Amino acid sequence: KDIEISASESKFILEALRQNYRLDGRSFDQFRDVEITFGKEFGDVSVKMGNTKVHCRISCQIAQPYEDRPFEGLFVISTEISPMAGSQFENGNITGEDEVLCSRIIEKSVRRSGALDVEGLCIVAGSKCWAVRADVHFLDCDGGFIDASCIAVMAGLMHFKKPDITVHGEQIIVHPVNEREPVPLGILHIPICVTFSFFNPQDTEENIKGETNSEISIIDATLKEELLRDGVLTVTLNKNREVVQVSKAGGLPMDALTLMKCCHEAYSIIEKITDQILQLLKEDSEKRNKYAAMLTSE
Amino acid sequence: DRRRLLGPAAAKPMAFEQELSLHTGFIENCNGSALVEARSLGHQTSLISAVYGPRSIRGSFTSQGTISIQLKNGLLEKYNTNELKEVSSFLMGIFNSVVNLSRYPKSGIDIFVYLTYDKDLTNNPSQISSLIPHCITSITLALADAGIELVDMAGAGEANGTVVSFIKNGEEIVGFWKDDGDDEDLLECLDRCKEQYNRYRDLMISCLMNQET
Amino acid sequence: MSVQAEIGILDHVDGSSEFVSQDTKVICSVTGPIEPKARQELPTQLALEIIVRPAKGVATTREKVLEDKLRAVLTPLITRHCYPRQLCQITCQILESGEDEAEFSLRELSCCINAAFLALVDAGIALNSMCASIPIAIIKDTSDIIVDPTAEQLKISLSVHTLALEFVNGGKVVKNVLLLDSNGDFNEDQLFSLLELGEQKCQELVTNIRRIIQDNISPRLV
Amino acid sequence: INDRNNRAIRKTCQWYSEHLKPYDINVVLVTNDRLNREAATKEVESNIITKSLVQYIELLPNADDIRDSIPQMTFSDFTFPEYYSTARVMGGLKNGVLYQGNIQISEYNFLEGSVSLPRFSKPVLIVGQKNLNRAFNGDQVIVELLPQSEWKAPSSIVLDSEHFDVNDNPDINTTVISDKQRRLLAKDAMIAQRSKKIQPTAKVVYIQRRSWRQYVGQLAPSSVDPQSSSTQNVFVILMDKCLPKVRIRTRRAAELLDKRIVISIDSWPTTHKYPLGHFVRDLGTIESAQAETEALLLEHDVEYRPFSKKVLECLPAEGHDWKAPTKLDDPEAVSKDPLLTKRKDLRDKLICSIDPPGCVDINDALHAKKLPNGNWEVGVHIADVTHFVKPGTALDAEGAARGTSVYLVDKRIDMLPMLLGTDLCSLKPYVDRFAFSVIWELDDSANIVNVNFMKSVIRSREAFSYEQAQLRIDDKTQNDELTMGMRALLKLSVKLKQKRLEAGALNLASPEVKVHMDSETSDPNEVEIKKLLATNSLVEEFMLLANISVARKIYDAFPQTAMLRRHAAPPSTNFEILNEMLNTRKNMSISLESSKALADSLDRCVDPEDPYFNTLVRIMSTRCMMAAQYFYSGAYSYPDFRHYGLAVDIYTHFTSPIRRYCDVVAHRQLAGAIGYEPLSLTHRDKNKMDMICRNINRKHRNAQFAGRASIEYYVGQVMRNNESTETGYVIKVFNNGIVVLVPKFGVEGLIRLDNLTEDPNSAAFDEVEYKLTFVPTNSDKPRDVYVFDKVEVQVRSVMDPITSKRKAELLLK
Amino acid sequence: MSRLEIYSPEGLRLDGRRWNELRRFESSINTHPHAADGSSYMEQGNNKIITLVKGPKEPRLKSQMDTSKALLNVSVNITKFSKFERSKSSHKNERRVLEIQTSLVRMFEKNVMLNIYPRTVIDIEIHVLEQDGGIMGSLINGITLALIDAGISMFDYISGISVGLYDTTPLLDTNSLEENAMSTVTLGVVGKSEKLSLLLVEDKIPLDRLENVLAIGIAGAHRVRDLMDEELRKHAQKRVSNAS
RNA sequence: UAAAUAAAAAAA
Ligand SMILES: [Mg+2]
Repeated sequence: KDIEISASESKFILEALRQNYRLDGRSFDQFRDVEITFGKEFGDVSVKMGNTKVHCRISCQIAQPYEDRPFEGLFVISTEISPMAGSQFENGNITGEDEVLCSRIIEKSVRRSGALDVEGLCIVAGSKCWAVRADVHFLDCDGGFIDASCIAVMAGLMHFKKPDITVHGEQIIVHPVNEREPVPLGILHIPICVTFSFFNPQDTEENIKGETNSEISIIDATLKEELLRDGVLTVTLNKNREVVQVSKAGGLPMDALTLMKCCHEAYSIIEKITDQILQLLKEDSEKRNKYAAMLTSE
Repeated sequence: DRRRLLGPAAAKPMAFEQELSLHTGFIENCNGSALVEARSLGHQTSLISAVYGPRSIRGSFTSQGTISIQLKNGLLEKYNTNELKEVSSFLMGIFNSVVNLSRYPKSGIDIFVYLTYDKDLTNNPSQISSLIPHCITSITLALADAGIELVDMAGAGEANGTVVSFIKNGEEIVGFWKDDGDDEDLLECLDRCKEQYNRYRDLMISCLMNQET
Repeated sequence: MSVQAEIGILDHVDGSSEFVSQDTKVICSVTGPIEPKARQELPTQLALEIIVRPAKGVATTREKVLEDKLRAVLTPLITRHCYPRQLCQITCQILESGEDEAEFSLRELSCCINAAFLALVDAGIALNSMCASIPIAIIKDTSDIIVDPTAEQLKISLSVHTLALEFVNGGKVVKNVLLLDSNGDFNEDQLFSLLELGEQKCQELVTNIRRIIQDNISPRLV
Repeated sequence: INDRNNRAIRKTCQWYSEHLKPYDINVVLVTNDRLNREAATKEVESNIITKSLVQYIELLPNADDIRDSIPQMTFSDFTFPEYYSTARVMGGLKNGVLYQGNIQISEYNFLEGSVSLPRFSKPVLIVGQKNLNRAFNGDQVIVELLPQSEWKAPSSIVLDSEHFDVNDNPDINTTVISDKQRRLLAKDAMIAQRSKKIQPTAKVVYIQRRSWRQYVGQLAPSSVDPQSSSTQNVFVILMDKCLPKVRIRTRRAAELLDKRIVISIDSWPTTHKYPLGHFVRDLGTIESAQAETEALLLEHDVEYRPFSKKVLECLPAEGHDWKAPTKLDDPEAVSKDPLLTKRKDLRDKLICSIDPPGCVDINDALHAKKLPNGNWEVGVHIADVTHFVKPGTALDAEGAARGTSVYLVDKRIDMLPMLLGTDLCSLKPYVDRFAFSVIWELDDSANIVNVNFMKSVIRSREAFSYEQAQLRIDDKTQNDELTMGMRALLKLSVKLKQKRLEAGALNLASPEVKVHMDSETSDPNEVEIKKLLATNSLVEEFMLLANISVARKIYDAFPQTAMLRRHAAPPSTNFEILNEMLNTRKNMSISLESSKALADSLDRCVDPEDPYFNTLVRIMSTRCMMAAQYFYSGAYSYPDFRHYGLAVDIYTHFTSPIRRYCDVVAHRQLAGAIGYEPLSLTHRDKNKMDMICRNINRKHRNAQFAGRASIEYYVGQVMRNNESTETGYVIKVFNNGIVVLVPKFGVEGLIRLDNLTEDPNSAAFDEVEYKLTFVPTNSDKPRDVYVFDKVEVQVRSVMDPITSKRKAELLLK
Repeated sequence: MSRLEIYSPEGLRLDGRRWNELRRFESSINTHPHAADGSSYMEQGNNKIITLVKGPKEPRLKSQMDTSKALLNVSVNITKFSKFERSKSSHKNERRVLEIQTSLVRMFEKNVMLNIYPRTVIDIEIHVLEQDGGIMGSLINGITLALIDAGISMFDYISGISVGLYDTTPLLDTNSLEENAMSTVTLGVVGKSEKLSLLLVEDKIPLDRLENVLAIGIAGAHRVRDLMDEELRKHAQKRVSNAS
């Protein structure tokens, strides 16, 4: 299945980008506002960017660690696409170019980066370990899937609580949420993912050698803008003033200076997003109990 | 596994006079079928062969037929999948001489052989080689029952791990399988398997006559 | 029977909905009629691609059964002969179980049926009639028939039931019983008392459903 | 490979020698290996100057001044014995061969441990790495006695993991040792060789059960590379002194390097000198005040989470609006709660509560009257907790588990939701409260004629701090009926305390220090001392009276399952060390013949020159005493119900139900005894009772420990912050340190030898004379210190050369 | 059991190299004439890579055919004996490998116009015989050489490089030990330009470092590019001499 | 959910 786009659309949107205009009425460095909604259960988070809707669910179960890593727990991230986000996606297509890329971006941003403290997922060394699972559900698509997913996974992990455990060797009674409160998963850092789309002016005249048409670069492109881009760039940054990961495969060849500018622009966005994410975690944490102060011991 | 139900992955499996019975045409799902049961001493083998074809292949320009054979483990998981493929390759090297391929252009014949059971008794203070002549017997029956033209009746025998398949009344050879055993058994195995062939042949011919009648 | 639903929430799909009963929340999407794969093609009728996604983990054989039962309900509902050699993708993403998924799949199935129907309505696909599904259960001591049981009620149940009926004539005439999935063991008197009280609350639901459909859709029309 | 490497070094010397020939600079190879020396002596290839370490030192011009530092004097490295076979175990058990004991590690030597055994009067010692055989303090262990050739007296050296075998580094062969350790080892061995009073020693062959929980510690900076992000094998020093250090492998060595972390032991195999564990979590920085507290509560296994939502439903629907009924015979009230009919109305009485100044959880109130027959009426009222806390509820279940309230310096940890503790059960002033009241009828000589118990509603006339009550009694201006009763209480208090001491009551002492705020509620000003007023005797004596009357009543009603509290007599062995020194030094002794002789001789342990000495000995006697223990009456026979310390035949805890669980049970048993309600079958089942006592003895102990360690922590920071100078008394003398106890805070510390002198190697230790002789730092004169010596002490930040850590250690002024 | 460091105060690394040394580079063109239209055997350090370019040729399935451009396919076979410790399982389906394959495709889709071979297919088969750090950079160089040998038109060279960072200063061309010790950056450089086809960072990297690290890599990649031109031209001179 | 000779007493 190949989507059909009119030649008229391809000429219109491209010309509009040369006039610094876009369909959804945004800027080039602007990122669509992200809305984060938490469900009743911990680990249930819904991320919304304009029309883009993604849902993440964090779950865990008692499991045994690998032989190679007796002190580390298990952690996996699932991002299987479905025709619900659009008929362009094949059901279970986990080997397609865009799918594998997205899967690899998230993995290198959360798993590989060590955003989650897997060492704190161990109950008894080389015997029993917690197995945290992050399931991302792509409900609908209006672009920015990678950005939506990173926010969804991280917000979920920071939301998530795991039943309190008392361990005495090989026997462990997992206290229920009724008996005692659940324990929040450890976090080392908060990675945020930014997606950049590159374009070509296709214009006859440039006013100056000194100042030139250069390259088109926008942030968080919509579905219509994502099909017309000539280049893809994803940079992951945090509030710790460091680059988590950056993935550029082919596309429109760009200077090292341009990448840095995108990287510096993304840093201002990930700062606002991280603080906002923490805020909505703070508002939901205080939200849960109508009578919590009456509840307290210490 | 999201395809089947494998259960808990943290668990572990359990750790601890020649006689023939031939029946064909008992499966209505395919074009030809066969049941072969053999009991010798403490060792017995029961396998089922299913034949589907000849069915037309769209766009096929082959001037002859195409045979595909696959062995399966019905119950006991003993034989390796790698070894099953090897026998399958051996079996196809046999029936490509037996089956009149010129009769089925642009067509293909799929052959499924289910090794539902084999029972082995070993005393304490190869293996699949013994099943091979029974697989050949089953397929040759299932093909003849299906209506597939065979140039000759294919049969074989197992002598000290040396399997050799015969046609044209033992005058020629359509397959040879030798594993381990002992040397200088060339002349002996050729004579012992030739007797097993002739024995398996007459019972195979009689089988068709019986059921066909 | 205080359910709540929304229609047309997804942008890149021909039709969508979000059905919620108690905890149980299911979002559904429908694209069709569209070009089918060769292996899906039906010479005369419409081909249905039905997908069910669980609230936790990946789709297993459990959801494969949810897809099968949901197929038995949606198939006779759709006027399939209107779309020969064509495809209709129907995807259900269960967002919240509302029940112990390790033991039951009752409420998730009923919510998927109601959501799928609503998504088909939104998509504008030819339907022969209307449809509604409710989960029912029976208590261990009291043996009472509880319509729309909670998760806590299911734990202490002796039998669990999924009932989906086909309605015509302004939601007053039961054309047929699309699906009845009873797991457990039964007594005849309880069954018909269940069907009598069940029909009443179902009829009340349709009336409520009609109200919701008109209230949301009328502002769009002229 | 060893010969190649030696040849490599030799090649380097050969190269350097040839390379530096034009500059007339030779090279000297300092090696103790006989292979390199022989290869150079033969002079086969090139000329290389090879000297051994000792041989090289003897070529320095100043041989004398640096000689003394230098030491003078199929192979398998030592290893721990394998755990005994089960067949061997069951064969030994049947033949009488083996016994198992709970190993308590000594508090200043982590390599000395003891195990109590019935056969033996003193604790059987277990000494050294090998004989300890990988045990941890707490572990259930099986021991075997060693031959008498191996028996030892209590060690005369102090030790921890941080300061033993400090060379070794964990990983996931040849071994060497340090000169002080060597010499220290020689001195210790010599001490062992000559000492009289050796004691039974054993060795660990198996462990019945293990005390590995999650623990708290901080990394050894000396095992960590602070600037490397690689994963690292490293050493964790645990917060408990007794525990051996632990080897863990961690990706975050450098990040965790100034964190107070939590770890868990995974194994301790024969072929590893240290246990292996693994990182669990990071509580935050080592200076963090908050994390130390969370750390403290983990080390003590104390719950402090918000009470389970489940618990809340048990709490009354109307929360803070809850009100004692106006009319006890009110019909709506009587339907909502039928037990009310049996409740007495004691409000007309003049009840007051005497509690500590920041006391919000008030357990009890008292009242007085003069009866027309000349006798006095004295009554005691206690929070009616079991009216609100019902058996089998989630609230009872959380309280039973918690077992006790835990009081930290900056925190109070509640057993019960504070709606109960600080509002509805608290005997608040001016508000009608339910209560359990025992009222006596006694004469002017404070002799009990009769005693009664009941469930009642009372109104608190006034809630006092202790001082206000004393002033109102003293002033002589106020002679109202209430004050006249208060003086009557004090007069009878003197009589009761007199008779009790004559009966053989103990008078131990440990008046710990207190802390005060500035105008700000969290800004601290001063450290002071709480003074015992005559009213304090006044509350304690009537609490004692309440508890004794209650124990007799409930043991009467339930002879098999009564909730009681006993206290064993100390063995003479408990007082062996303390008694001998006093007798030797001053020829003055304390008598173990009875508790009265114990109390009287203790009273007479007086130094006229210094008042404090008597308190020093009193606090040191307290340490010796065996643990008092809750028990159910059916577990022992009557003579074993004995409370030694209190010199009464039967005792229990009744007076504090809100803050202890024992009381809750006693309360139910008393309500059972008086026919107010039937006793829950839970407290009539010996097996459930036995499990309850086990738990609450454990929760009681843990709470005492946590209490003390919070005080020690804050006091430790506070003295340093002040720069203040405070006196200390010497209660222990080892070969390499002393232990001082402080009167103001009453907290012991260890001053280590190399924190007492710039030169340890010249120190004299005498084990008969209990004497340490040394040359102080910042001074030149030899100093003698003995046990019982008044000294002066202070705290400052020392950095250890061996341990790269810079903690704030206790020093001698 | 042993322990090791990264960069000594003497400016020496674990293997003996200093902070700015490229490993031994050997390059080889037309190694498999009877197996592919273009072929290259790469030896960059202990890394050993066979690269085969088969095409442009007829697609095996008409379903997969583009009438505007050629279809470019890349399959990387990391053999089970590439490392010191033989891997039990195959690495073919591994998500890490799928990302690598995808990454390489994205890179060269913009580097070959791929508009002059319509209705054809270019299949690139790669066999990694031995691995020792910077395998991604070596994969890039192997494809570029093999493609040129096949006479397939492209706009410019694409050179791949490996970067190692310790403290203040990164180390050029990292091996497995260094890769294990510290985070690395893999750079795809087009021709002699400053434009990157591939920027790959999988581990944590201080933000201050990258600008300087990039500068070192680009300079080193230029040297690598110069060597490649020398490697092919030198071979041509050698081949001509052999002919003579 | 096992099990000790592991700090007396009072109020917190
Ligand atoms: Mg009080």
